[PDB]
Amino acid sequence: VECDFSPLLSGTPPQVYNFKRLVFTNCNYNLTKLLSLFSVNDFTCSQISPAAIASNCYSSLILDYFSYPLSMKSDLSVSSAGPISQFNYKQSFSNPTCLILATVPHNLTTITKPLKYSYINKCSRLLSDDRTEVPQLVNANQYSPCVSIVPSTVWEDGDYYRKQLSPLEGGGWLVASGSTVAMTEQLQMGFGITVQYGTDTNSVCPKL
Amino acid sequence: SYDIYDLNKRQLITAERIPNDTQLIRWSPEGHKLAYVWNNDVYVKNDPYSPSQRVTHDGREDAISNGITDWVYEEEIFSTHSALWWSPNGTFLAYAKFNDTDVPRIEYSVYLDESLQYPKTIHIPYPKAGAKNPTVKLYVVNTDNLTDLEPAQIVAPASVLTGDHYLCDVTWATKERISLQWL
Amino acid sequence: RRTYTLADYLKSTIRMRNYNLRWISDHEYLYKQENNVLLFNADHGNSSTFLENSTFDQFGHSISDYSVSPDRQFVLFEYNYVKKWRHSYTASYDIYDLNKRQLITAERIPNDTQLIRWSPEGHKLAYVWNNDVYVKNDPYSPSQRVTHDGREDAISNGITDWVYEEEIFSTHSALWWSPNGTFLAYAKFNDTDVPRIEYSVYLDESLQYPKTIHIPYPKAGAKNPTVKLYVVNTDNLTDLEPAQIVAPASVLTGDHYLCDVTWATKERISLQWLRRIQNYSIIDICDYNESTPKWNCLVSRQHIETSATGWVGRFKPAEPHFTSDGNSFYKIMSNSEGYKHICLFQIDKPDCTFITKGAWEVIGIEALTNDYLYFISNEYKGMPGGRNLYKIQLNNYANVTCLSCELDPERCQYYSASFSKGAKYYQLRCSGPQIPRYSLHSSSNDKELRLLENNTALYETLQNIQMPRKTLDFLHLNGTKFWYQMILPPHFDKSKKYPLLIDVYAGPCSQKADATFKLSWATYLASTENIIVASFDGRGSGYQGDKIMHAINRRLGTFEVEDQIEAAKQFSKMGFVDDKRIAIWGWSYGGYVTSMVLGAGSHVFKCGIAVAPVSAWEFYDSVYTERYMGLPTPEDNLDHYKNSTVMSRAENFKLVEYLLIHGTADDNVHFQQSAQITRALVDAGVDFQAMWYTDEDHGIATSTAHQHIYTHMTHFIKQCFSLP
Ligand SMILES: *[C@@H]1O[C@H](CO)[C@@H](O[C@@H]2O[C@H](CO)[C@@H](O[C@@H]3O[C@H](CO)[C@@H](O)[C@H](O)[C@@H]3O)[C@H](O)[C@H]2NC(C)=O)[C@H](O)[C@H]1NC(C)=O
Ligand SMILES: *[C@@H]1O[C@H](CO)[C@@H](O[C@@H]2O[C@H](CO)[C@@H](O[C@@H]3O[C@H](CO)[C@@H](O)[C@H](O)[C@@H]3O)[C@H](O)[C@H]2NC(C)=O)[C@H](O)[C@H]1NC(C)=O
Ligand SMILES: *[C@@H]1O[C@H](CO)[C@@H](O[C@@H]2O[C@H](CO)[C@@H](O)[C@H](O)[C@H]2NC(C)=O)[C@H](O)[C@H]1NC(C)=O
Ligand SMILES: *[C@@H]1O[C@H](CO)[C@@H](O[C@@H]2O[C@H](CO)[C@@H](O)[C@H](O)[C@H]2NC(C)=O)[C@H](O)[C@H]1NC(C)=O
Ligand SMILES: *[C@@H]1O[C@H](CO)[C@@H](O[C@@H]2O[C@H](CO)[C@@H](O)[C@H](O)[C@H]2NC(C)=O)[C@H](O)[C@H]1NC(C)=O
Ligand SMILES: *[C@@H]1O[C@H](CO)[C@@H](O[C@@H]2O[C@H](CO)[C@@H](O)[C@H](O)[C@H]2NC(C)=O)[C@H](O)[C@H]1NC(C)=O
Ligand SMILES: *[C@@H]1O[C@H](CO)[C@@H](O)[C@H](O)[C@H]1NC(C)=O
Ligand SMILES: *[C@@H]1O[C@H](CO)[C@@H](O)[C@H](O)[C@H]1NC(C)=O
Ligand SMILES: *[C@@H]1O[C@H](CO)[C@@H](O)[C@H](O)[C@H]1NC(C)=O
Repeated sequence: VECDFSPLLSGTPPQVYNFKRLVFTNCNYNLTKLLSLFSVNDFTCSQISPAAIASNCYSSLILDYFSYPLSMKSDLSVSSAGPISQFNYKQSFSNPTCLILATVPHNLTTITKPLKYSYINKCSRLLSDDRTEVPQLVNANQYSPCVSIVPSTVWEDGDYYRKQLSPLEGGGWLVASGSTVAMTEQLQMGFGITVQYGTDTNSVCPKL
Repeated sequence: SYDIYDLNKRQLITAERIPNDTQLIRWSPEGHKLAYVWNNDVYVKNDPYSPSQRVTHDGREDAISNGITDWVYEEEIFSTHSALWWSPNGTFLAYAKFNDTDVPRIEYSVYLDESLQYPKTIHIPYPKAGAKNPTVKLYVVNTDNLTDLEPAQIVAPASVLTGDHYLCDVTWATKERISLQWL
Repeated sequence: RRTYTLADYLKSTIRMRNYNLRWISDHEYLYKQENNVLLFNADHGNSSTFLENSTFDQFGHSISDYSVSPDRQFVLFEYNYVKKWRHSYTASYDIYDLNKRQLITAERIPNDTQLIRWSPEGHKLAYVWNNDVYVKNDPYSPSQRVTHDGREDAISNGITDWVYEEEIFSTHSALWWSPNGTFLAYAKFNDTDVPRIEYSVYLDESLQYPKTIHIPYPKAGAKNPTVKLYVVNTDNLTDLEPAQIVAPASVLTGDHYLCDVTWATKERISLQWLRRIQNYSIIDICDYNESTPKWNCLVSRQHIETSATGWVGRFKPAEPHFTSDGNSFYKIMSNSEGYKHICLFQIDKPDCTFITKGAWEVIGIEALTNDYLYFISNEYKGMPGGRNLYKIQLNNYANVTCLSCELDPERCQYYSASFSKGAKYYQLRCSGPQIPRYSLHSSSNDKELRLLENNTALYETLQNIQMPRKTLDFLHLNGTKFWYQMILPPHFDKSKKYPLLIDVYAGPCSQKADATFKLSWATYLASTENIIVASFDGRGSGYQGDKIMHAINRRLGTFEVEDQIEAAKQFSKMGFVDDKRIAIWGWSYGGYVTSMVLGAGSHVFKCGIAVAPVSAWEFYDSVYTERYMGLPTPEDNLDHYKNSTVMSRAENFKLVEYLLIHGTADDNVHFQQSAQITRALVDAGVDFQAMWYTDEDHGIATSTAHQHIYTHMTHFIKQCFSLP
């Protein structure tokens, strides 16, 4: 049929730690048609080339999209140990991944801006000892546990959040701190593609 | 107000002066780098003959203070108005950010000289027992390359993020290591 | 078949394209396409859109220029451009941060800023404002004022005055960054006692009273501005005062010029000084002695250049091109036979070693690596009016390899090149004599990577037009070969006799006859009015040896005039040129020659046009004038200053038709000059024509004025040649 990118062009994009995900199977995509709606600043792919990602067939294609400032581009590397790939968002190494940083042009008005870019710069857990800290590093293709206590948009750089764990849930505390980066004139976003290969389901091909 | 007196020329510096109504000022541990607080913002001067670099820009009286203590911190914790901590090389600067926005304020009248026809009311953020206490945040700034890398906050340990907390002491171990006492 | 009409020249109906790029790496360049700025990588052929035209008009206003930082982190946007002079202006600049992709709002760059230059590496800025030098270690960092004596028409720090911008630097800039960006070299000019030229500006019909414009302009022999060279450490600017580099003693015997400042290494600076009597030039090599810390300019590395037959260099001494280690350089110097060739200097050695020779000159040095040196020469086919790219092996000087000779020998005989860093690739530009062309080459194998612009649209558009032809031929005058060119009408018939029109510059080291392709006014005359337009490079011309060039020395208006007449006499001997329909015209030196020709009493020319002519060398600036004519003192050369005035030749103007044109806002060739002519023509009972162009500068170029003067001159020539 046709891969529906409509959820990506409508509404307010989530923050990096609350990233939205579009899973694509049994459809036909035109990558260049989508990236022609944006102002693509950086396009870096792992185990695959940006020319191949738009022209090859996969059994399943994942597209994580979220709001992300271009200033912190250095922190979206999966090799980095910074408070983005530590607590907010991480791509898997076991499959070809691509990373797209875009800029919402003036003539793309169906994407609303938030007050500011926000990100979790600390998410650890306090055990019942009340003495031991255990940083909750985020795993690939999963959310950070601290999104239960970190709001959809951090109010102020430095605001901390706390939640007391029930004994069944491990006891102690779940503790997080947030940070912010001031909004740009045009909303800068980040896209993360991740492709997967299955036995017979090679059903995500570029259209003709 | 502070003047700068150059000893190499034995002359008074007249350009790029230090503003009147400056609240705090501290040399670096080595060299001649200055850091001062003016309108509750932190300013740094790599050299007396050098323009000031504004580090923070949210300084608001009785709400936000950068580099200077509030009342309870000065009286009961720091025993000093200062919240600037230089790096031993002068490379880094650790400054504290206080927020008394929702801290209740005491009001008392001042009956100045017989000239004053109406008594002044003085407001002071003063957390009494159980009241909203000020917050504190610790930020560190590289003086030598201040242009990029907006200030880096050193978040408090998790053991202390269970609720309200204080910041008691900031000491420098080495040129790249810093110690923070939380409570 | 259609012809090249006058409207085709004045309306730019037939546009010729080009391909202008900026190398920002050893393998990457920026190019503006569809108002977008594309970033091309020559190592892979891939190109990305570096700067959307969307982010050019969404600021508040129209942006005139751009300059991307060498680290590609910031972009300067120029707007509110207000023209000052030839190369000068004042405008406001914005800084666009590419890391945030956001516009910078704090610590901005002031309005009315005169100059601005990035550092060679990184993102440091240096600008000139109110004739003072300011530095910004970072766009997000306050400005540091370096100098504080900036006085209009008195003191300029970092920007040139008028004569330096016009006659020496050919740029308004007097800032020189060091390769690391640590040091800044700036020049301080002092026009306090330099006399002023004053002319009125009759602006828009609203202005009730005219404005009087004042410009420090030293005329021949007048007080000249001084220059001082100061260097400043950017990394510790608040430690010492700016360190002056005193000029060498050889140049301190009187007035002197500063003509070039080049950086050899990160701690070595080279200064080219010139005496006021321009036959003595010296290079001083200065190293930074971190101890005191001063700039140590050892005497044993002073390098002198002189001339016995006249002045040094073509217009000014050649600039040195230092090697990668800054312990040697190659610079163009005249050999014993008087031909500009490449000489090899060692910093500490007192003599240089010539690496090229022949009866041909080197135009310039284009690029330099450790193994090859790239340059332009007029050697191919022994034609001085040609330009081709060569390379020299630095081990075997005998192994010279031309890179442009055999590419398209019939279409392209006039090349130029723009190289990248380290000469990894180079852009080739062909200028004629057929349709121009632009190509990208790699220096590893000198193979064309891709064709950038072929002007194919121009090619087919001329196919439908009876275009004239350009002949490169020569003749002999007193046994010396002399080249000339003819624009021949279409369907040229040597049996028929055409009218002749001579285009003149005849300036020192000029060259009007060359293998260049132009859509000029002469193209119109030949293609439409069937007039032969010729130009002759006689004595005083350049690129043919110091013998021919320096023949005019101290004798301006003597041999370059006779040889235009004498060559015109030769053209009459030919069977296709009407003896009674020969004319002449020039501009700013042709106007001098054209005028001086009509006053010779030659009975060769029927009419003439002088556009912004020089009338007496007493009236032109000292840098250009004293270089060829010396001082107007009874002890140096006052005799020929007087013997060479156009006014002395008024009576012989009774025999020709004189048309004199001059703009009023001319800051280069003052309206005073043409006025003195008419006074000599009026006082002598001589009738003539004149036409002023109000508020037009020297190179009359306003769309309304450009069309008017040529439409006026067309009517004049057609009336002089008895043409429809
Ligand atoms: C300084 O302290 C004040 C007060 O402690 C901070 O302002 C307050 O911030 C809180 C949240 O941190 C705001 O409370 C509520 O936030 C929820 C979020 O869901 C919102 O839905 C409510 O409408 C409400 O706003 C509160 O409004 C706000 N008060 C103000 C701005 O007056 C302030 O952020 C602190 N500043 C710094 C630099 O630490
Ligand atoms: C820019 O150039 C002007 C003039 O070219 C410089 O000012 C002039 O400086 C000279 C001396 O260098 C002054 O001349 C005489 O000096 C003798 C010294 O014995 C004194 O006795 C005389 O009374 C006379 O002053 C001259 O007055 C002065 N003219 C001025 C100031 O208008 C000026 O120093 C140069 N500035 C720079 C920055 O290069
Ligand atoms: C003061 O100390 C700091 C940190 O110890 C120095 O900064 C580092 O210096 C080393 C060399 O000793 C460099 O390799 C690093 O790149 C520097 N990093 C940073 C973040 O500055 C600084 O140079 C020292 N300065 C003085 C005057 O002693
Ligand atoms: C740019 O070059 C200058 C001079 O080469 C450097 O300045 C010197 O740097 C050396 C080490 O590279 C030090 O030992 C000296 O103390 C420096 N002296 C001075 C006067 O600067 C400068 O550090 C270089 N900067 C960069 C960014 O490469
Ligand atoms: C540069 O030119 C000047 C004049 O054009 C030369 O000055 C001559 O100097 C000698 C002294 O050796 C005098 O005897 C002459 O009378 C001077 N000539 C004039 C016209 O004044 C000067 O020699 C030239 N320099 C060089 C290196 O050739
Ligand atoms: C580039 O333009 C030139 C014209 O200057 C083209 O060369 C001509 O090609 C025609 C083919 O129809 C030949 O008949 C002419 O003899 C050629 N003229 C010259 C001077 O070479 C050339 O084909 C163009 N190249 C491209 C790739 O468009
Ligand atoms: C995909 O989109 C690009 C963008 O213009 C277009 O050129 C191409 O034809 C499209 N392909 C298909 C199969 O629609
Ligand atoms: C801007 O660039 C785009 C790129 O294709 C082009 O289509 C458009 O015409 C350009 N607009 C202007 C005003 O140059
Ligand atoms: C060209 O390709 C190389 C490697 O694929 C890449 O690093 C470079 O960024 C590309 N050029 C541009 C302008 O992006």
